[PDB]
Amino acid sequence: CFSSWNDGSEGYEWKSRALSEKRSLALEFLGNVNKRVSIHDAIRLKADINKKAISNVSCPSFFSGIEGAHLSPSDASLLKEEFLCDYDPSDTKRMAKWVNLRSETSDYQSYGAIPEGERSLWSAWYLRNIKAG
Amino acid sequence: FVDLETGTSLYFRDTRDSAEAIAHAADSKGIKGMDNAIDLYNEYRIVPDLYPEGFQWKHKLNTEYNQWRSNTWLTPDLIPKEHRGRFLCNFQLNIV
Amino acid sequence: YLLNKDDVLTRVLEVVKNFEKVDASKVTPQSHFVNDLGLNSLDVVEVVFAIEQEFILDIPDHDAEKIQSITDAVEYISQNPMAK
Amino acid sequence: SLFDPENVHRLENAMTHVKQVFADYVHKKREGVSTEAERRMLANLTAELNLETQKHLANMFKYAEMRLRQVKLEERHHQLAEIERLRRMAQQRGGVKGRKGGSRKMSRMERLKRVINRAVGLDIAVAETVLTEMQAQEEFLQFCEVFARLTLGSGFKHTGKDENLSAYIESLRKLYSMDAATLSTLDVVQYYSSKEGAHPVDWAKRWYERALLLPLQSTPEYQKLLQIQQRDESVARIKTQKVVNLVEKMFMDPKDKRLESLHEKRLRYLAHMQMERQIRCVRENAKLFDGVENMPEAAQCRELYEKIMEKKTAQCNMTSPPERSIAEELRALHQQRKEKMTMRILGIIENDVKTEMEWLQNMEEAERPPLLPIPENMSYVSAADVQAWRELREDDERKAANPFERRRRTFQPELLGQAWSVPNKPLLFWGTGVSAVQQALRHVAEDAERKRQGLLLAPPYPCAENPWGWRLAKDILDDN
Amino acid sequence: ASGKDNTMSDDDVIRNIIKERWKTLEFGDRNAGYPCTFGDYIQFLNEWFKSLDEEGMQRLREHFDRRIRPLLAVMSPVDILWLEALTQNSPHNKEQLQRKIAFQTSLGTPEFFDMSKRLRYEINEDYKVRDELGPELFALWSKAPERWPPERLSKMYGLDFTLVRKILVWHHFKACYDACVEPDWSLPKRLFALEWIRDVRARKHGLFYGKMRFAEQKITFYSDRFLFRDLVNRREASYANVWEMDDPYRFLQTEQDYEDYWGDNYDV
Amino acid sequence: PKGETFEEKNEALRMMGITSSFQTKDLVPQPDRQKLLPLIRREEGEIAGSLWAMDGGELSYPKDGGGPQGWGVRLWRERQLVKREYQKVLDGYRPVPQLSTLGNSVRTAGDQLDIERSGAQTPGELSDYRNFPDNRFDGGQLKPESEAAPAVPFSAEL
Amino acid sequence: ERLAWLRDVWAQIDADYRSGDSARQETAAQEISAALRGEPNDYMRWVYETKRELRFAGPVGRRAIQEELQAAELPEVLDEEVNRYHDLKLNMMEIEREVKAKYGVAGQQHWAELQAAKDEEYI
Amino acid sequence: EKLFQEMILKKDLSPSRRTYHCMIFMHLSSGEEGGTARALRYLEAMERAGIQVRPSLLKKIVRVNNAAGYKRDMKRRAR
Repeated sequence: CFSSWNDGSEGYEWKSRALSEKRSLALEFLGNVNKRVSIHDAIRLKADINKKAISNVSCPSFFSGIEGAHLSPSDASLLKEEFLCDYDPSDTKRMAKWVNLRSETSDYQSYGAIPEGERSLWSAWYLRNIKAG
Repeated sequence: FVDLETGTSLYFRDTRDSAEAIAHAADSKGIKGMDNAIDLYNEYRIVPDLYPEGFQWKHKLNTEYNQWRSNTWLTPDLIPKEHRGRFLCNFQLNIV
Repeated sequence: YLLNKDDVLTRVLEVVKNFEKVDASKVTPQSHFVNDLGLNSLDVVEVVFAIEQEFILDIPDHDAEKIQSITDAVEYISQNPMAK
Repeated sequence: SLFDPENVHRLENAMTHVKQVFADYVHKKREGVSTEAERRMLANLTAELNLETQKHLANMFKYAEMRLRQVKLEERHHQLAEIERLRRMAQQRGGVKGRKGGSRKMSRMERLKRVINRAVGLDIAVAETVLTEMQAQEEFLQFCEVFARLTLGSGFKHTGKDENLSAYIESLRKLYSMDAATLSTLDVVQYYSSKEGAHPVDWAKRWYERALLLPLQSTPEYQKLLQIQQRDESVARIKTQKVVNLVEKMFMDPKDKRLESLHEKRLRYLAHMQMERQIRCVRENAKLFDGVENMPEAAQCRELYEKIMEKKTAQCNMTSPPERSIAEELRALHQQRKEKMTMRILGIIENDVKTEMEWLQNMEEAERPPLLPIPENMSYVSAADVQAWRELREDDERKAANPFERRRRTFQPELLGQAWSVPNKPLLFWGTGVSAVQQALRHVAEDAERKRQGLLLAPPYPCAENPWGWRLAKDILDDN
Repeated sequence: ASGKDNTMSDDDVIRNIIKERWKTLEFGDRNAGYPCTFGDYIQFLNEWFKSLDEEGMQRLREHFDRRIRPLLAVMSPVDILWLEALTQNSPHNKEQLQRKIAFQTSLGTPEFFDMSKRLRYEINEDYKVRDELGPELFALWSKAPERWPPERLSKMYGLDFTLVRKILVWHHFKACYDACVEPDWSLPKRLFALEWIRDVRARKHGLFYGKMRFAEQKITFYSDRFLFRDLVNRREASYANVWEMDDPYRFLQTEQDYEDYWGDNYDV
Repeated sequence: PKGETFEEKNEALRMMGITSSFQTKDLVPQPDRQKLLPLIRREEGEIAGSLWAMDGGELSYPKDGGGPQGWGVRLWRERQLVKREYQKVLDGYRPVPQLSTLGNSVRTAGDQLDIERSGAQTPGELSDYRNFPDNRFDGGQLKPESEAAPAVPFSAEL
Repeated sequence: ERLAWLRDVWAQIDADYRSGDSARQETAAQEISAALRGEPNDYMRWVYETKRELRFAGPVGRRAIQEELQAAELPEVLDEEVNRYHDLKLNMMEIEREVKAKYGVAGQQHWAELQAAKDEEYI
Repeated sequence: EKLFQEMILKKDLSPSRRTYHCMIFMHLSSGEEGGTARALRYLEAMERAGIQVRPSLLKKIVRVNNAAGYKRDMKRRAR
């Protein structure tokens, strides 16, 4: 809920899932030898099958999508921006700061990000971006 | 397993402490402690710290990843205040 | 349609030369396997299998009995119309 | 208020929670196992995020500076478009007044339209013009999409053969040099920043002309509708008493000899965003309605294939010829904008969790075994292959003689060190093996004398005299 | 899949299937679905190396230097232990090695492994200097050496002087050794004449030798202006590199005198 | 004498019946540009060994007995020199190397899929492929550099 | 030149401390109190991180960062400052405090299993 | 040489040390016969007119002559 989103040991059933997901991804990225295999035709086809299977999944929209058919300066600004600007390239980049695109995968996809000194299984390098606020 | 830039000696004197040096190198060896070089004259080596002042981050330590490991006796207050963070060269100890 | 007898003579000349028991100098365009080349009867069965691998068509068991030399082996393949 | 920058430590935390429910939902969509509870949890999270966004719209209008800059740019663009539309309407009204002075009803209608525009605080004529231009552009895009779907059986395939950005900016430069006949880059980027919201058509028109090989400027009616729409839309002491804005003096003059490269980069950026909007809307048309092209009826495909054959015959013939009520609707508009922006948030969250689940499933799919190869015929080079490659073998030997053409041999396979050459003899199977059978006869004779004598081999376990344990593979036919 | 390989040539499709059949190779039992065992592969390597002459061994070592040597220079010993466990394909040894923390944590990272491409490119660049630029320099020096001397070739190609002379000597000795012909021993005496007089000495076993910095104890030519002018006038009247075709070697009017001077008595 | 330039050299090779593989100076291997290879050759020795081998005895390779002269210490010291070069890469003194087959075969399989569908040579091109998803083609192929235009701010007009 | 850039930076803090608004003066007092205690700037951390990401990005991302930040007056930062910031080891107790403040008992169980893995690697 | 003697004889200008070094190194770098015989004439003109003869000039004379030995040998082999 809304009260389960703040800090202070609230929302334990989903905070412990997220903290176990990032550690288990870090343990298989470093300590799993069987994942360092060059890809073959069984991997190349079935990943493209698994690429199209996730793309066939459509998100269930809510009831918001249903529709039918001296002014203030704040009220006239919302009506003028909706009619004159149908596509805004400046606001869609503000979404990238909120969603934080590739949050759990760019920790391992960057070039030279993780140092050699923190390449052990006891090391806590996936907790550097944790800010309590 | 020596490094020809840092792990060599300047003097001719044979102190015959190479067995204790390789024993302490095996003692300081860990999971990645065998990847770096072995210095037989590490007990006589004095590497000056080049960062006495600077930005002191809270989320980060004052130590670095690729730092030369100290001796059993080497403390950072041996070099005095007027010479702290000045020497760009590593020193070697010889006992008279 | 039918392959001429000039090329299939040279085709069956090369596959009999690469047999390890025979020599390359003993083989003539008119020669017998058991008499001239000095071959046991078990590898005469292996001779017609080399013809079944050179010419990919399967020779039947009754027609394999009728061939016993190289002049009959070059004659039987040239009459078979399914050869490429 | 959640999207304010003071609550960001909450915000991404909430996002991870939203991520987690999508982390099961697509999962419980892709196996089809009780996705209703995940949909209900996503609806509750969407209602909470809708309340957060309803507070955060005003909270980011008050605090966030990028939204204020976007609002100022949108207000300046709307004022420029309204000034251009008012100048065109004033020119039309001046022409109508110079043609006939008895225009009292037209003046009353113009006063009523000006009062309605002042009450709405916007130019309704420019809004209806932009709506009509976008509708005609969408109709032209749908017509060209169904024509490319039915005629050639393909859709939109963006590859390197298309019109690049340099050809696009050069085509726009020569187009507006055909329009005005005297121009610079500053006037071009000023016109493109003044328009800045009109949907461009010419790049997709050129791509469909390259795909269909027919002229499209005169034959369809939607192109002519877009063209006629683009036709009808196209003292000193007082200045001393006027205060000078210090913010304007910190910027250079636009007619400065140091700002040419900035204008070129602005032209490239505006052409890039125009081409990206064109690729966006054509890909939207190819994901919305081109999925039905694969499920289309056979009659609509076959008749259009006959039409394409008739067009090819016509092209061959052409080649032969050549040779209390306002506030409720305003609250509805505010709720529409808030639900639109929270759906824009949730779609980006959906794409992020979709690509992260794709990356984790691609991590998972590495350890699976490969495919089984189908059985082929046994590797055999016939005597006809030997006699067919004899001249190539001798030419490869001649090329292996000289060093300058040693690597220019056409047939060069390689093992570890050696280069394979063209074989001069057929490689057989049935003729070989005459020595191993005799060695096996001698070995089974000595092994029968061994079994009658009770002898053991060298110790197959890794003993001291044999450090590598060398074991013969125990075969079931070689049991005794 | 249609979108990945829409249109490519037949050499590309057979290269792709050759690559995919190379990487899908495993070592198990022959009847269990796998093509061969590890010991059969070791027997193939042993009897393949036995069937090579010295040219085949030379090409084998060149293939080691070009491809396998940078990968061995970059990879750690735990990485080649992992590769050995992948060769043997035993579940027992793989399960035994997966228990080790030092085996799993000390695996190599790909950004460090990307130096193998630059090292392989440098080794293949040196082999391209040798095998591809070599015969062109050999032809240009062997047709008209007075028109293209080794210093002209070293200036117009920019490799080195001694490297070009080593390329010429190696190419002539490689052409002689691969044809079962006794090599012309006078060629290092002709390309390294000053180096033959300076460096090549008879060396005894149980003692170390030195090198003379100068031949004579003399006064320098910078000490006086007249000695400086004499050195400059002598250097203008001198060559920089003398070869077999120059005017001091113009008294060799007979090929018998040519083989007498450069053969077996050049040190005398 | 003529033949110092490459046009006269190629004409003389045409008169001798030899088509030159190196027409101009940009097709010259230029061994002075090497940085890691002379550093390896200076300290330890020749990493090739069989580059100069007449009959099979002029090759420089470590001994098979082991110890300080064996293969393990030499490969360890070569790996230390490559580690010094890689530390020079990480601090920005050297450019970032391209993607090798050894580096790609040890990577995460999804990264191998992204590399083989993008055609990226350098990992910087892979970072541009991921951080700009609107840039690629419809088959996952990477678009060139000239087809991207960033937004220039008005604050450069001060 | 860094001292000139710091003068141009702290002119803004002096203007906000002498503006008269409550929020400007409180943020300027926060900046002064952070500078007097020796606490480093987060702007410098962002500058070092974006310089390293400009170094390790490809040419599209490099051109995007260079075109976004051409008008933003950034200090001329050497590569050695970015390498000095990057090569520092992270503090364990600060990470523990952040993981026990951001997350509650789940953070304590995660740190307990982390210390369990540490003592297992010690074995 | 034409502009050199036009500067010396007509305009009566005393040449500097750098333009003496240029006429030295031009005749030294040219592989024709008698180039050093005129470079030593320029050295004598530097000596008897008070122009400074630096040791770096002498080391560069030796280095440039040893470098232009290649051009001298090419112009001798062309004959």
